[PDB]
Amino acid sequence: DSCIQFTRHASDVLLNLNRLRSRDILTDVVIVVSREQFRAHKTVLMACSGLFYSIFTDQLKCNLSVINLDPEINPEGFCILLDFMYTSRLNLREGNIMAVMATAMYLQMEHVVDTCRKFIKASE
Amino acid sequence: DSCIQFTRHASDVLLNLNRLRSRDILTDVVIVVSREQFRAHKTVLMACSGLFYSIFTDQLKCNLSVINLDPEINPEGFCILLDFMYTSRLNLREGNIMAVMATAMYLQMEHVVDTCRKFIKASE
Amino acid sequence: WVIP
Amino acid sequence: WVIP
Ligand SMILES: N#Cc1c(Cl)ncnc1Nc1ccc2c(c1)CC(=O)N2
Ligand SMILES: N#Cc1c(Cl)ncnc1Nc1ccc2c(c1)CC(=O)N2
Ligand SMILES: [Cl-]
Ligand SMILES: [Cl-]
Ligand SMILES: [Cl-]
Ligand SMILES: [Cl-]
Repeated sequence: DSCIQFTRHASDVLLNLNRLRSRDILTDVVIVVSREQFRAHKTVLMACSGLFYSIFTDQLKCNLSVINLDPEINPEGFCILLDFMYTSRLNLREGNIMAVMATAMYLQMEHVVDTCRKFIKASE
Repeated sequence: DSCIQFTRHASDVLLNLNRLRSRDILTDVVIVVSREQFRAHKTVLMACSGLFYSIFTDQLKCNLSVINLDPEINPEGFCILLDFMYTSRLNLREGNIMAVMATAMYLQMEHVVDTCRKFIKASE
Repeated sequence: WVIP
Repeated sequence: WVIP
């Protein structure tokens, strides 16, 4: 086609989706990770995670307002990945890398798994 | 903070949101523009348009599944802007520029209004 | 705005 | 990945 493109558009959309999340506006699911709860938008979760994409395209699970993650999942690891989904920013630190990598593998977030593997390999 | 950032993340999220729209997955509103209907995600509309941001933060309108636009709004102009919201790509042409600009003014999409004004000024 |  |  003969389209023009606004470079910052995708980043501006994501910033606004994060602002809606922070104000709990039109959030339609709560992700339960052991004792912790995280409110989010199903569409953002699906757009970022192979696991959520599978869950919310399921004819029964698409209608659930609560999703319980595997008890082995670390809430802080999930929190870091949820923030990444809404911001493109990953708070990767020596103290959380193992939990973040395990959570990203479970959530099927290949690019996060990739950088975790690379950061781990550099430290050995 | 000491975060790392994945450059293509925002673009990949938007591509997936557009894929969900094309397959009518978790769309929660229909925008009626005279004889035409457009299914979309309320959160994407709010993230792109000052008018939809106002509408879906309203305590009554947030719950509506159908939104009827002003009868003066051109469906093709709306279609072009809806595609832009989900892709960052604007199909701006001599034959549609006036309709696109009027629709963007109504929808409160300042960056689109700006490029329409600039393209019009260059042709006079 | 750019030519993509 | 980059340093933002
Ligand atoms: N929403 C949506 C969606 C669609 Cl529509 N099409 C294709 N993938 C989608 N999302 C999704 C699927 C698999 C993975 C990711 C996202 C990140 C990753 O590492 N794996
Ligand atoms: N969703 C959301 C949203 C939030 Cl949370 N905060 C601030 N603006 C939001 N969206 C929005 C408001 C005004 C305009 C646009 C988008 C594009 C434009 O030209 N005007
Ligand atoms: Cl439920
Ligand atoms: Cl990822
Ligand atoms: Cl309704
Ligand atoms: Cl805009």
